[PDB]
Amino acid sequence: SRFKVSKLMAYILRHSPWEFGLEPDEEGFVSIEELVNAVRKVYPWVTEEYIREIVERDEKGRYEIRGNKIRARYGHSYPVILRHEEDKESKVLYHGTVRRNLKGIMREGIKPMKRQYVHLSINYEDAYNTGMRHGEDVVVLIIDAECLRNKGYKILKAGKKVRIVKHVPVDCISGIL
Ligand SMILES: Nc1ncnc2c1ncn2[C@@H]1O[C@H](COP(=O)(O)O)[C@@H](O)[C@H]1O
Ligand SMILES: Nc1ncnc2c1ncn2[C@@H]1O[C@H](COP(=O)(O)O)[C@@H](O)[C@H]1O
Ligand SMILES: [Cl-]
Ligand SMILES: [Cl-]
Ligand SMILES: [Cl-]
Ligand SMILES: [Cl-]
Ligand SMILES: [Cl-]
Ligand SMILES: [Cl-]
Ligand SMILES: [Cl-]
Ligand SMILES: [K+]
Ligand SMILES: [K+]
Ligand SMILES: [K+]
Ligand SMILES: [K+]
Ligand code: NA
Repeated sequence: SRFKVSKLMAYILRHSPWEFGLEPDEEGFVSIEELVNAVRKVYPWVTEEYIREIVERDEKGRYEIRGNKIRARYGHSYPVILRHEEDKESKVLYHGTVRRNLKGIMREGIKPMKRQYVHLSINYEDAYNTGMRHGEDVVVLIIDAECLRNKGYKILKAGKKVRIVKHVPVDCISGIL
């Protein structure tokens, strides 16, 4: 299924390319032909056309293809440089997290923790669902993106809904949901 193959694509492109003999470039790109070869080690019926269809149909915009190169746009667990188009349109964004982080966030802002980018979403439901990944005490922070930009932070379009930024200062958090 698309769900099973996309799950393997995401694992290879974000977390363990070397396991499949792929070496991502500094921006996380690998040869799409080599990704087909890697994926067919699990799912031999997969084709390059299929992988391209998965990219086109992915509801989050998880994947990006440029020429012969394919990458995950966000979510890597290894170091990657992500030079995505700037989001200049959003005025409000959302950050889903858990209540236990509020004390630290309220003093320090939203900080990069292991990855070098803070993850935001244009969609409140998406942020809520993403916060649920860290537990049941979910809170969603409303972020004044215009304020973020005015402070000189560039917000990049990493998916259809995901947005990335270096840091969210406390005074850009307008509310807690
Ligand atoms: N079910 C999940 N629970 C927790 N973290 C996840 C889950 N799925 C993916 N992740 C992590 O969150 C990132 C984004 O997932 P997604 O936005 O669904 O592509 C992944 O690259 C992983 O780092
Ligand atoms: N200052 C902070 N104190 C505590 N937790 C934070 C802080 N800044 C960010 N976080 C959390 O760190 C986590 C990073 O998740 P991810 O960006 O998916 O790796 C999210 O749950 C954030 O809400
Ligand atoms: Cl690996
Ligand atoms: Cl693309
Ligand atoms: Cl990321
Ligand atoms: Cl990049
Ligand atoms: Cl680039
Ligand atoms: Cl979020
Ligand atoms: Cl997550
Ligand atoms: K995609
Ligand atoms: K990648
Ligand atoms: K506090
Ligand atoms: K984050
Ligand atoms: Na997370």
